[PDB]
Amino acid sequence: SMQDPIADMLTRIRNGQAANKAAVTMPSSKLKVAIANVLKEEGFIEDFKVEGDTKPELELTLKYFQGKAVVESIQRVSRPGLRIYKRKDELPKVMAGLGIAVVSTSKGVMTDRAARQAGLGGEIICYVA
Amino acid sequence: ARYLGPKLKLSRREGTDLFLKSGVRAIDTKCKIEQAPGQHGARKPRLSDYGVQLREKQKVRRIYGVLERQFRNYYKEAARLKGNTGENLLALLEGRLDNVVYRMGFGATRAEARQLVSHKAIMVNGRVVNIASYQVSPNDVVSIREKAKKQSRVKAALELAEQREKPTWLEVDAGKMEGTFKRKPERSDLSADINEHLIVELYSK
Amino acid sequence: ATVNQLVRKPRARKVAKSNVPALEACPQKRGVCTRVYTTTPKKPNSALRKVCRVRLTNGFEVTSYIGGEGHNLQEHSVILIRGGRVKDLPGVRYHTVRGALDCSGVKDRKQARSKYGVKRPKA
Amino acid sequence: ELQEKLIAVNRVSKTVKGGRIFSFTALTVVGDGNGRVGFGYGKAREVPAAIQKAMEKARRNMINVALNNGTLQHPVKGVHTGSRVFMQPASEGTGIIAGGAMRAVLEVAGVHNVLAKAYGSTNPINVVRATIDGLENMNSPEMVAAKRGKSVEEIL
Amino acid sequence: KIRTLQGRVVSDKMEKSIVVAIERFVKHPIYGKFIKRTTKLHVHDENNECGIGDVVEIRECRPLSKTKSWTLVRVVEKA
RNA sequence: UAGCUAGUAGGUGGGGUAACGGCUCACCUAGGCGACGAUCCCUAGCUGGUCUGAGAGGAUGACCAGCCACACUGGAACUGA
RNA sequence: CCCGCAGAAGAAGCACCGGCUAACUCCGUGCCAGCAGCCGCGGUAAUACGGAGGGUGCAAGCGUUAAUCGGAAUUACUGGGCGUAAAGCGCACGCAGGCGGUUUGUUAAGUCAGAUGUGAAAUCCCCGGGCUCAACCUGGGAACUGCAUCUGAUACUGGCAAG
RNA sequence: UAAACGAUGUCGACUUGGAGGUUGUGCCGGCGUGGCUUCCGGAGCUAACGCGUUAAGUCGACCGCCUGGGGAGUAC
Ligand SMILES: [Mg+2]
Ligand SMILES: [Mg+2]
Ligand SMILES: [Mg+2]
Ligand SMILES: [Mg+2]
Ligand SMILES: [Mg+2]
Ligand SMILES: [Mg+2]
Ligand SMILES: [Mg+2]
Ligand SMILES: [Mg+2]
Ligand SMILES: [Mg+2]
Ligand SMILES: [Mg+2]
Ligand SMILES: [Mg+2]
Ligand SMILES: [Mg+2]
Ligand SMILES: [Mg+2]
Ligand SMILES: [Mg+2]
Ligand SMILES: [Mg+2]
Ligand SMILES: [Mg+2]
Ligand SMILES: [Mg+2]
Ligand SMILES: [Mg+2]
Ligand SMILES: [Mg+2]
Ligand SMILES: [Mg+2]
Ligand SMILES: [Mg+2]
Ligand SMILES: [Mg+2]
Ligand SMILES: [Mg+2]
Ligand SMILES: [Mg+2]
Ligand SMILES: [Mg+2]
Ligand SMILES: [Mg+2]
Ligand SMILES: [Mg+2]
Repeated sequence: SMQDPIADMLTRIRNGQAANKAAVTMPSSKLKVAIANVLKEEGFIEDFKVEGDTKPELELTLKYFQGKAVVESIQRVSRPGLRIYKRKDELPKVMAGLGIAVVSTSKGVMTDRAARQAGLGGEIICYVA
Repeated sequence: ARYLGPKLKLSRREGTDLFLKSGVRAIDTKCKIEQAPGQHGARKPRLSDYGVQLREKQKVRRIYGVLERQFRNYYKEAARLKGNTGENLLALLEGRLDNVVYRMGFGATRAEARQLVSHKAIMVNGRVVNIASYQVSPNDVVSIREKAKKQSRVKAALELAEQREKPTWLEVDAGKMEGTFKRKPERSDLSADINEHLIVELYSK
Repeated sequence: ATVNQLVRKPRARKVAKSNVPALEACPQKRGVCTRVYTTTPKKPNSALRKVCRVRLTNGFEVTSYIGGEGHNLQEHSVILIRGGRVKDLPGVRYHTVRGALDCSGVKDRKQARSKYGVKRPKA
Repeated sequence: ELQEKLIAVNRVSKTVKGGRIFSFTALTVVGDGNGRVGFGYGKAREVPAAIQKAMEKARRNMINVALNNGTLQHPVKGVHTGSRVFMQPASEGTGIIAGGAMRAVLEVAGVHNVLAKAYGSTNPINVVRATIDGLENMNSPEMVAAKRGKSVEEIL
Repeated sequence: KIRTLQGRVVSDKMEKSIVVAIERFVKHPIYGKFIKRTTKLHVHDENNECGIGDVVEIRECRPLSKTKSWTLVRVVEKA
C-alpha cells in the first residue's frame, strides 16, 4: 500500500523529468504544497497549482534548460521506515551548497540555508540538486 | 644520524646539483653529473610513479641533509599547520638554523654550516645555539661568535655566497658577520624545480 | 538488509583464527626436538627439506622448518621457533630460529646474516 | 600543449588453428591541464603502435571539465561497468589523493587537489571511464544558477 | 515540578502493589531508527485503586519493599 | 541454554540497622522474573582514556588518574568515627 | 651550565635489489643445495638459490616473529547484495512487531531553539609560555558530540477529538 | 519433500511503443473502455546474457535470505 506520499511526489517529479513530461499531477496535500512552494521559489520547477474541492489535485510544471531536465537528482532522505532529524549545526549541504535540502522546521518547510539563517533544525525531507 | 658518504653520488642519483659542494668549480668538472652512480648508471630504467614520488622526497631530504624520521616529523608538522602543506614543509626546512647559516653565506655548504652550528660558532639573538634543527623565527639575529670570526672558512663562504642569488627574506651584514631572519620565505623565493606535491602525496599513502 | 532486520539481528563479524596457534600469541616458543627428519615437498617442487618435530614448553607438538644450509640439530636439541609456514610443506607452520639456544648459525653465510645465526665476519 | 600519460599496457591473446596470436592494448589519457581531458584505447601487434593509436584516439575524445582553481566544484560520483569512484574538492596543498588510473586522469585534466576513492572493480579502462564520467557530471555555480534562473549570489 | 513517569498497569495481583510498563521512544545508537523500549516498575498502590489496563502517573520514593521504590500519584485515565 | 523462582513477589505486625528495605521472623495473599532473552554456560575488573580509522566504526584498558575487589586458602567476629 | 686543553682523534651498522617494490651484473650450483608474504624461483646460458662487485632503503639501529586496526564497500549505520556468480521460505493466512490516505482542532511525547546544572584532572586539539632545540613540562581556551531540568516553537512524526 | 522454477517474496505508486490471445462492457463492421495473458522492443538498468508498464526501470513499506571452494546441509 501507499505509505510515503512525499517519496511518491519526488518519484513523480524524477520520472516525469526523465520522460520529458511538461507537467506531472498527483493527489494533493498541504505538505506536498509546501514542498512544491520550496521547489518553485528555488527555481527547480516552473509553477504549481491545486485544483479540485473534495479531491484536490496538485499539478507541477516541470522545467528544462537546454534540453536537460533542471532537477538533476531528487532524493528522499527522511522516510517512514527511518526518520532523519538534524540540529541547526548539522544541517546537510547538498552538492557543496549548489543544491538544497528541504527541511521541515517548527517555522515551516524551507531550504537548509533558510533554516540555517533562522537558527533552526528539523526533519530532512529530501535532497534536490 | 648523518650521511657521511660521498656527496656527488647523491646529486648524480637525483640527476641535478644538490649544492653539496662549495661551488668553486662546476659540478660537471668533478663528476659525471648526468649519469647515475654505479656499474649500471648509464642505463635509465623507466621510473614508476612511486619511484618519481620517492625520488622527489629523497632529493629534498638530501638537499637539506635531513634523515627520514626527522623529515617525516616535518611533514606531520606541515600537515598540522594551517595552510598549504607542501609550502609549509618547505618553510619548515628553510627555517632550520644550519640552513639559515648557509643561506646567510656563513657556511660554504649546508654541511659546513651544520658543523659551524654544532661546534658552537653560531649565536641566535646573542645566545649560543648548537642544534642544527633549531627553528629560526622572524626578526631573529644570527651571528658568528667572536671567537669564530677569525675563521678562514667563514670569510671564504661569504665570498662564495656573494656569487649566488641573494635571498630576499634575509638581511646579512658581511662586515659584522651578523644576519637577520626578516620573514619566512614564500614559495616564490624557493626553487621552482622542487615539486613538493609529490612529497605530500608520498606521505599521504 | 533492512534497518529493522539489523535491529533484530546485527551485523556479525568473522572470527579470523590464527595460523600459528601453537605459539599462543607469543613471538617465539622454546621446544625440544623429538625427531630431526627430512621430507619431500608438494608438487611442483622437489628437494629434501629439513624439518624437526618439537614438543614446545606449552605441550604442543609441531613441526618446524630448519632454514639455511647445514644445521646441527640432532634430537633432544632444545630450540626456539617463530611463526611462519613453509608453503610447499604440508603441516609445517613454524621456523626454528637459527642461532638461538642449541641451533647454530649457518656456517659460511654473508648477506642476510641475523636471519640465520651468523655473527659479523670482521677479522 | 597537451600532457600525455600512459596508464596501462596489457598483452591479450586470441587462439587460432596454429596456436595463439598475442597483441597489445594501450590505455592513455591526454589533457591540457585546464579542464580538458580525454582517454584513448588502442590495440596493435606491437606496443609502440598500440600506444600511438591510443594517443591519436585520446586527442579526438577530449571533453570539457569546469574546474574551480585546480579542484572540483563539489563531490561527484562516477560509474562505468563495475567501477564506482567518488571524488571531492580539497584545499590547496592537498595533492592528488587518488589511486591509479584516477591519478593519471586527474593529473592531465589539471586537477591538483582532490580526495578520491575507487569502489568496486579497479580495472583501469573502466576506472578511467568512471572518472571521466564523474568529472563530466560536475556542475559549476554558473551552470546551476543558469538552469535555476538565479544569480550566482543567491545560489551560494 | 515533581518528576513523574506515566505508564500502563500490567498487573495488579499484589496487595497494595502494581506493575507499570513505562514506554520510551529512543533513537537506535547505530541504525538511527527510533524504536520503542519498555521499563517495568513495581509501584506501591495504597488503597488498591489501580486495575490492569489503566494508565497511571507514578513518582520515585524511598524503598518500600525489595523491588518497590515508586508510588502511585494518580490515575490519569481509567481503564 | 526456554523456562526460572517458596523469603520466592507483595501485605500486616514484631525484631533489626546509622539509615530505607524480606534485612529478619510469624502470619496472610499467590504472587515475581522471562523471546525488550529470564535461568543456565563460557569469558571478563569498570572508566577517563589508548591504538587504528577520513569518518562512522573496529580493537583495547600496560603506565598515569577515578571507582571496585582482593591480601596463603575457607570462615568469623572484636576494637573502632 | 660555562670556560680552558690535545687532536680527526674515541664513534656504522642492518635489511633489501623477479613483479607487487626503490635498487643489476659476474661467477658457483644444476628440480640439488636452497628461497618463499602472494604469484612463484631452481632440471647448464638463474637480475628469484649462494658469494662478490655495484646499487636501493633505513640508520644507532635494522630486520624477523607475535599482536591490533587499516587497506576490506570482504557484515556495507555511514556503505553491499539475492534471474544465471553465494543468496526469495514450495505457497498462504495470520498474532506480536514495523509501517500508515486526507482535513481541522488540541496535546507537546518524539523533534527543534535557548538557558541552567553536570559531563574530575590528565589526555586529544588550538593558542601561547619554559627547558640551547625537540621530546618533555606548562598557562589559558576549545572539546567532552552525553544526561537531567526549566522555558519556548509546532512544520513533520506520535497521542487524543471530530471529520 | 522436488530444477515445489519466472531458479525473480508480498503490497502500492510512477515511467515512450508495436503485434496478438482471452474475457467483459459503452456508443455508432468502426470508435472507445475494463480484467487476465503471449511475443517483440524504447529509455533506463545489467558483468554480460538479458529485463524492459506482467521490469531485472524509478521509488516507498515490511519480511526472508547471502558473505571464497571443499569438508557439509554433513556430524553432534
Ligand atoms: Mg635517532
Ligand atoms: Mg572486487
Ligand atoms: Mg532495595
Ligand atoms: Mg580474571
Ligand atoms: Mg575505512
Ligand atoms: Mg571493553
Ligand atoms: Mg563497635
Ligand atoms: Mg624497480
Ligand atoms: Mg649460472
Ligand atoms: Mg569495514
Ligand atoms: Mg557483493
Ligand atoms: Mg549453478
Ligand atoms: Mg545461485
Ligand atoms: Mg517463489
Ligand atoms: Mg499475506
Ligand atoms: Mg498519517
Ligand atoms: Mg518535547
Ligand atoms: Mg576533562
Ligand atoms: Mg621556546
Ligand atoms: Mg593545555
Ligand atoms: Mg497530528
Ligand atoms: Mg528445498
Ligand atoms: Mg511445477
Ligand atoms: Mg513452469
Ligand atoms: Mg528456490
Ligand atoms: Mg523484451
Ligand atoms: Mg541432515
